Amino acid sequence: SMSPAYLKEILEQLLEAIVVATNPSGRLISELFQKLPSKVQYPDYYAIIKEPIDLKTIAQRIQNGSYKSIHAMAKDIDLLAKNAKTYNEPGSQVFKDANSIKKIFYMKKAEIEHHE
Ligand SMILES: Cc1cccc([C@@H]2NC(=O)c3c(Cl)cccc3N2)c1
Ligand SMILES: [Zn+2]
Ligand SMILES: [Zn+2]
Repeated sequence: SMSPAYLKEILEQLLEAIVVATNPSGRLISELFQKLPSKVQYPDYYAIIKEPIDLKTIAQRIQNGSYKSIHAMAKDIDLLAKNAKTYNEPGSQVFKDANSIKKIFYMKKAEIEHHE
């Protein structure tokens, strides 16, 4: 039974792993996922994506204590990737970066949860 304070530290470590991850070229794969697109300049996004989310919102939820489990933030990471893979075309760099973010999150989650 983790305390809220313990859980927060785990969630912060998971988010940290996402936001420091770089491609082989050195670019932060999280760059384009920090902030949702403008409703004014990208109105189609909000017609297509039913539950928009970004990394700033996930970070806010960590700070708010909105997540009561690692699973809950995992599901928000899944949603982040699913939205990018719905809106942006397959083979787009945003599409691949979305899968990479998921890949990094679950690898770090396993490292944390299984280390002994
Ligand atoms: C118009 C356009 C062009 C290039 C990239 C995006 C990108 N697509 C996302 O789905 C996304 C997610 Cl999930 C979270 C935060 C910002 C995002 N914008 C949007
Ligand atoms: Zn396990
Ligand atoms: Zn250990």
